[PDB]
Amino acid sequence: ELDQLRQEAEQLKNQIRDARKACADATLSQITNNIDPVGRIQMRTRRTLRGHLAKIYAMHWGTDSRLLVSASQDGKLIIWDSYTTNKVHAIPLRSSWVMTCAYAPSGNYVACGGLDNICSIYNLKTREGNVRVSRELAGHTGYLSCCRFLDDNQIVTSSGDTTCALWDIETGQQTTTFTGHTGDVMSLSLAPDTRLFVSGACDASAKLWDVREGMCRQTFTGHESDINAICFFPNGNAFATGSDDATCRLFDLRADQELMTYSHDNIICGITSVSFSKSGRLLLAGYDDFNCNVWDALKADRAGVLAGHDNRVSCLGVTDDGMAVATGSWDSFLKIWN
Amino acid sequence: AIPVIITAVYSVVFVVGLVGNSLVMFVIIRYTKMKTATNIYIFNLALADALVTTTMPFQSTVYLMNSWPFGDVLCKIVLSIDYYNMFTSIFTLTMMSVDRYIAVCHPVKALDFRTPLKAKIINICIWLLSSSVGISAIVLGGTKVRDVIECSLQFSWWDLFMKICVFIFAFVIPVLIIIVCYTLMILRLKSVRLLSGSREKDRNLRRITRLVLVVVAVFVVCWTPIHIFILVEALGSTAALSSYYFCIALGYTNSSLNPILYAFLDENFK
Amino acid sequence: QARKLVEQLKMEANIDRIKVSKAAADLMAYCEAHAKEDPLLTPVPASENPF
Amino acid sequence: VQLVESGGGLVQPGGSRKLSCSASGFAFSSFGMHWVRQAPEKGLEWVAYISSGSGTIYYADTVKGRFTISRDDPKNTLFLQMTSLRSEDTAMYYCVRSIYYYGSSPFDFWGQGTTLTVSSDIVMTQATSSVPVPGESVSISCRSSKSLLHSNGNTYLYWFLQRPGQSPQLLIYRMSNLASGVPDRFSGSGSGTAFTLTISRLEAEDVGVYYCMQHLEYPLTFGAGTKLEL
Amino acid sequence: VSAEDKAAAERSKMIDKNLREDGEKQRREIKLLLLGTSNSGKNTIVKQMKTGIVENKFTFKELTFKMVDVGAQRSERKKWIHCFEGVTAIIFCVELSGYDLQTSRMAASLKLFDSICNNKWFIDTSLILFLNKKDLLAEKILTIPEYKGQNTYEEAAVYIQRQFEDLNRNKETKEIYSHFTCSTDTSNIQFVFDAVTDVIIQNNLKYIGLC
Ligand SMILES: COC(=O)N1CCN(C(=O)Cc2ccc(Cl)c(Cl)c2)[C@H](CN2CCCC2)C1
Repeated sequence: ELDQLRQEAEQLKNQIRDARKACADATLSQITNNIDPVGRIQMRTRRTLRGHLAKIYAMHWGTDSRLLVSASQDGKLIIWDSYTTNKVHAIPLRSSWVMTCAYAPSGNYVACGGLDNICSIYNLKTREGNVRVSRELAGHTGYLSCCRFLDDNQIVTSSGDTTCALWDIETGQQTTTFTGHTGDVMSLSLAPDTRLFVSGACDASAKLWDVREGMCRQTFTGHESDINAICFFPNGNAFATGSDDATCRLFDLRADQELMTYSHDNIICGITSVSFSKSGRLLLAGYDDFNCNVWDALKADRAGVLAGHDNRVSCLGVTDDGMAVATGSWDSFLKIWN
Repeated sequence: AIPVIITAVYSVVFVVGLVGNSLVMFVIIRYTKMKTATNIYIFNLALADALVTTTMPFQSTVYLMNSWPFGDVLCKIVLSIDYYNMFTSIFTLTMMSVDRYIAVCHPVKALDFRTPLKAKIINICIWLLSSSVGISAIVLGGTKVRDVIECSLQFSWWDLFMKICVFIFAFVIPVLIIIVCYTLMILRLKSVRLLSGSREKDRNLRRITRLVLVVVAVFVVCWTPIHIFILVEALGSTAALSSYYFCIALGYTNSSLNPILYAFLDENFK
Repeated sequence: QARKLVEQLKMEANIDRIKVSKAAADLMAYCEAHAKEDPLLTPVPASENPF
Repeated sequence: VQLVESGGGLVQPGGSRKLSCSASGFAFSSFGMHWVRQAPEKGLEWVAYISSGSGTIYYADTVKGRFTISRDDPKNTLFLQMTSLRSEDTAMYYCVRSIYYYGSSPFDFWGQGTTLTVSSDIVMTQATSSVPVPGESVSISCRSSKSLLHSNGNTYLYWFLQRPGQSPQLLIYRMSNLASGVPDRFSGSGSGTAFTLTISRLEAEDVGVYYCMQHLEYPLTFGAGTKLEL
Repeated sequence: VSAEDKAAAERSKMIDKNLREDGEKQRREIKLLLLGTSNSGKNTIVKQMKTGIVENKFTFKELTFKMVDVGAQRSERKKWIHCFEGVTAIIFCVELSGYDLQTSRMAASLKLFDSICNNKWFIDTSLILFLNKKDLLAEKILTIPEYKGQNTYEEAAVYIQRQFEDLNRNKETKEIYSHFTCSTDTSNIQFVFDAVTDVIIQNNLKYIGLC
């Protein structure tokens, strides 16, 4: 009856493992062992940003690398000016229980979402001089954990109903639904060519989806706990995940296996955010131990420590120019570092 | 011999009192500075007590040599500093008592009243109210003369007032309202869970009651004899100077013991 | 169902995988070719730095 | 978006007059507000400015001590008192909304003005006053007295077009950026003290007077204007 | 600093003022989370005061209550329960008519209570415990393995309170406020008032360094 299914599944998963072990001719560390190390990155705070009265759960930079949007629990989406510490906009949210916010590449819209199961799209560059609610996207059963913009009319959302979604903004309808995860999906990252995207979930799994045909192109399984953060390499061929098991792991798409791990014995707390530098050499990860760590992505070394928050670091962001790193935490402050 | 060396209590009470405030200001810079009303109340009380402590040799010299041998401006400045910071310390004790009472017995309105900005404007109003006594001590004071030179409130029925006035506005009203505030606070905490259960909850409640009793007792024992001697020497007519300088020594002992009771017994420092 | 669950995973089973040496070489080449354009590697001078 | 200005009329010299402007269709309290007048046969002239929240109020040198600018945001109205009116105050007054943040477009909307018949600064020089022009390309030059390039890399020049019988409308803000509702055939380019506006493939609704305005420091100064005719 | 930069800074100051004015108003409010079950009576309690998250606001004796219900979340609790780290109190609804009704209702109630009362985020947060179906326990009869007690009224509900209070580990820091619900009168919210008052004093003493 159902005997054939489990046997066939474990057999072809075992041959997937056999092919993966055959393609592991060496490791990243052996090739990168003759690189001069980066050293110590003593990046210091340049701006501190006050005005949030509750804890910050998300931020996202701009393409222009000067504006940034931040979401807090006080029902506030604040659009800042990094250079002058000027509040460009303050958007009151209909629901204060938000975990994600996004900034469109065109600079015309921002996105927000959280426990209300609705992705809200707000319009900035409009008449009447005020930010207005342009779109409400509903159809997810779980909370909205991450959202990223493709274009002014396409968005991608990750939710805690084991699914991802691709929405058309103008019609407000589910263009594509990405299914296959077993646990709740926490993070999301689009490739630079906007054709593929990786998504990390609570089944200790990352999944590479193709946007066009809506098919799970790849599945990577190395972690032991819930994956909370995921980020693409600037190349678009590799990606990096952070989980609750106090480890970051770097995977390749073409090699279809894990490349590197980033861990230390004195860190036992999870990872809330992950990001890369402009060249991808420096992997910045926000931890629960009130600090952000800066690993060398090729050598698995703790290159630097950003220690300026007296609460849980919740969100990270690196500019498209690569000039600065903004860090937001649970102590109602977010800081620019360079 | 003579009971003058026994007034070496004008040293032990002195230096420790300064030390009692010397470690106080560091608490503002080594911990939460002004995020709470209690911290800035402690800071103003410590500053006032240190400025009370500063005028120790200006009385120990008057006791040691039975005259004031300094200038007129020194007499005016020292007496005004003494009166000003005395009233500031008393009113700061009073408003910390009122703040604890408001936090316990009117807790819903304490969500609005117990704002650091409101505490700041109340502290500013307290220092401005004490500025009345400070300025009136500047303008109405001076040094008299008789082979000794004397410093007092030189201007008599006019000295019956500004003695009964400092008694009324500096002793009776603060002690009555701190007694009412603390007894109502204890009566409220008598019927509060996590303090009237079992194990250590009653121990914590009795610790709070002991703190209330000791601060009231320290205030009354360290500000009653000064006022009693002042009234009975303004009204009625060798041992007088000795007893008077034991009394004002106890008045300094209040400034020594005050930052102890209001800073070190506070559980929010560490 | 289980048939679709095994069919999709068998469809993604057969893909062209390059070795880990090619991956490491590509990541090294990408990081080396964009190192001078990374402001977070070396501290930029204050004249050209907006922060 | 509507800015309807009323109160103007004929007044004898030595009088007082109350101008008003009702604002609708936009969040009035978020905008700083400006009064700019134009003489009957001459160019534009800045008069007054009030900030959002009525925090900053600025006047021109020829109206200080006798002009007052105020606002009420619940009633969505802007007000201008004028006292001891001179014959030089005979002008048409325009009420202008402007907002200031990063990437904003100030002086974007201009009201329908109202008439009033009373009977160190940077110099913007627009030397040409009549350029004949069709499907051709035209260029209009403006010049400065001091450089308009601030230390933040932002060149503080604005270009307005006044079609015949119509209020001026914003073409170019900050010397290069093209405003909303404006065709892409307009281009603004300039360096320190020297600026130009290029119109490729001139068509209808291009006839008018073109004004260059600086925004480094109050008082804001316009050029004389350049007229394009068929 | 240029003229437009000065005006932008002035707008930023106005936004700071508006943010402070909103922060004071959100600081005078009280947030409570309903965390019982759909088979417990969460919806009946919120409606007696007069899909997605639901959040109700109502003021009782100069105290605005922000009552949040998260019963429509079919996801892992550990990934969003940290969003309620600093709530004032937890309201937990339990149906007394659940041992002989739909399967494992009482076991689910005790399991959820042991999950929440012993959670790392709610280590000092007091729990308001409502026991529903007070008029239905009297007609339902415990008769269903370790009761060893009689099967009359006015003791089975005491047994249920003892069972729920027995799960309270690490005491002398938090209090369970137990209350039989009366669906007719307003005594539900008064108790919610009183317990919250007992929270604020218990906070305020700490805020004044006396505890
Ligand atoms: C409330 O009872 C009062 O009216 N008192 C206030 C003023 N006091 C003085 O002794 C004035 C004085 C005289 C000479 C000199 Cl050198 C100085 Cl520094 C001060 C007494 C109490 N102070 C002095 C000792 C502790 C605080 C009694």
